[PDB]
Formats: sequence, structure tokens, C-alpha cells
Amino acid sequence: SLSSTPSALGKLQDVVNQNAQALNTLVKQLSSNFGAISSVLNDILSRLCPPEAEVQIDRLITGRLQSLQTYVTQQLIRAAEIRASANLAATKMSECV
Amino acid sequence: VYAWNRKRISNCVADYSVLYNSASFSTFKCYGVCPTKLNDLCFTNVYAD
Amino acid sequence: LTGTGVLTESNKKFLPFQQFGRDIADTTDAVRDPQTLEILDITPCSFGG
Amino acid sequence: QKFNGLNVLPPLLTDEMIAQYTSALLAGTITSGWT
Repeated sequence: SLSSTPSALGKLQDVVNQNAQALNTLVKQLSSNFGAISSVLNDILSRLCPPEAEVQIDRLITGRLQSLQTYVTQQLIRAAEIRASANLAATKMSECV
Repeated sequence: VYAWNRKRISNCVADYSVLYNSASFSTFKCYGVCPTKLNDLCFTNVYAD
Repeated sequence: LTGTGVLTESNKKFLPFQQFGRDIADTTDAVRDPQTLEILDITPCSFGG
Repeated sequence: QKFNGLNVLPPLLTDEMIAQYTSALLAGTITSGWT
């Protein structure tokens, strides 16, 4: 029943896939400019003087900080769902096994 | 000005401090780049109008 | 192209027109040396908690 | 992803340890029921 149905264990695969997607999104956001002349911090520092570079950098900091905060919030919500599942599994172990 | 000239600068080393630190100029206004950092940069070409 | 990291010989099969490679993070992870024209890999220096 | 400051931490219990717990539960049930 299991071996002939590649998607039989989708419930566990879905969890793995969701976590992988969250990390890939967090990384890709580093490519965004967020209004800055460049997403590459080193290029900004190499081309612009301090009083101008700082203006461009603050734009990247705001964007990247917001992206990281979004990631963590989503992880807290997802963690709650997993905890509920684990609590159910623990109950079944005690009462069924 | 209606018939402005253009020259292309290539295959050479550009020490920009010779122009930047010159007192012969009334203005030296740079956009997108800080003039004091030009000596640390490389470009494919430079065009002089 | 400034930065900090460890440089080693690359195993990346660059074509003659390619000067560098990029990752999904929008960073350079390989360059062609301007004098020897060999390809070098770029990795970050070790770190951790 | 480590190069972007992202790290993955190991579980406290290994796959072998989890398998051992499962085996103990099976052996218990088969030989002694629910006692």
C-alpha cells in the first residue's frame, strides 16, 4: 500500500517542503534593492562617500530587517501547529499502543 | 555647444587626482560616484564630451 | 571587485566569454584572474556560534 | 546557506535512538500486553 503510492507519506513531505521554502525565500530577499542603488552592500561602500552611503545602507537595513522579522513570525505560527500534532501523537501512543 | 565633441578613453591608467585636486576648475560635480574613490575603480570605457 | 574570503582553484567549466559566476544570493562565488585568466573559487572564512 | 548566517542544528536524539525506543515499545506490547 505504501510502496505503490509515492505520495502516501505526503503529510511528512509537506512539512519538509514548507521549511525549505521559507529558507529559500529568506535568502532570495537579499537580492532586493528596497529602493537602494544596489542590493550589494560592498558596491555601495566602494562607490559612495559616508554621508551618502549611509542613506543607501539604511534602505537595505530596513528591508532586510523586515524580511527577517517576517520569517520568524511565520516560524512561530508553524511551530504551534507542529506542537499540536506532537501532542496528538503522544496521546495516541499512550492510549492506542 | 551645438556641435559638442566626444572622445573615448580606453586601454590606459587614469589617475583622477590630477583633475580632482586641480584649482583650475570652478566646478567638479560627480553623480553616482565619489570623485575621491575613482582611483580604486575600473571601467570598460570613459567618454569625454 | 573587493571582498574577503578563501581563494582556490576552481573546477567550474567557464566558457571563454564568462568572467565570473553568481549565486542566488546575488554574490560572486568565482572569478577569472585578470592576468593568468584562470578561474578561482571564492568561499567565506570560517565562522560559527 | 551557512554563508548567509543561516545554520541547521542537529536533534538531541539520533535516528538510531528513536528506532531503539520504538523497538522497546513493540517488545513490551508483544510479550506483556498493556501491563
